[PDB]
Parts: sequence; C-alpha cells; structure tokens
Amino acid sequence: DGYRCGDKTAIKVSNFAYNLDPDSFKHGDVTQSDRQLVKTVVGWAVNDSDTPQ
Amino acid sequence: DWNWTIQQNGLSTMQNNLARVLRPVRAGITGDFSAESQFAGNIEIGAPVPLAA
Repeated sequence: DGYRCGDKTAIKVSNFAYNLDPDSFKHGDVTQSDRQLVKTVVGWAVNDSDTPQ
Repeated sequence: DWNWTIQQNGLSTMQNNLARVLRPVRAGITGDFSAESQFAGNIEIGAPVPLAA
C-alpha cells in the first residue's frame, strides 16, 4: 500500500578493501601454471690472476 | 687611443681616477628568494615490524 506499490529502496554492497595489518601475513607456496620461453643467455668468466676479482 | 687621453689629461690624472672607479665594493646583502612551479617531495622509511623468517 501507500504511494507507489513496490518500488522499494535498496542497499547495495559495492567494493571493499583490506587494512592488511602488518602484524600478520602468511605467504603460501608459489607456483606457475604454465611455460613459455622468452630468452636465455649462457656464458662464463675466468680469473687469470692471483687475485680475486 | 688611450695614449691620446694621456697626452690630453695627464697620466697620473687618470691613473688615480681609474682606481677610484674600479675598486671593489664590499657589502652585505640582505633579503630573500622566491620561485614559481618547482619540484618538491619526500621520502620515508617507516619503522620495522618484527615478522618474517
């Protein structure tokens, strides 16, 4: 009843965020789920002296 | 022709006056400085939280 039947108002929950309290944070195990080679490089170096370089 | 000026006014004449002209001016500068849209900023390292390994 009343003026306008139905047409109710609504309360919507939008975004939200987290104050990630520095006192606790567990990082778990890390992985990848796939592969794809981009680029690599292989080489070496030598010390032909009597001193560390 | 500075030699012309010597024979016209006398060496010592100008010799002295030139010093009166060229001697150093010692002074204290008071006042301030201002400039338009320059850059400014800050950096901070906050206190450590005892939690890792």
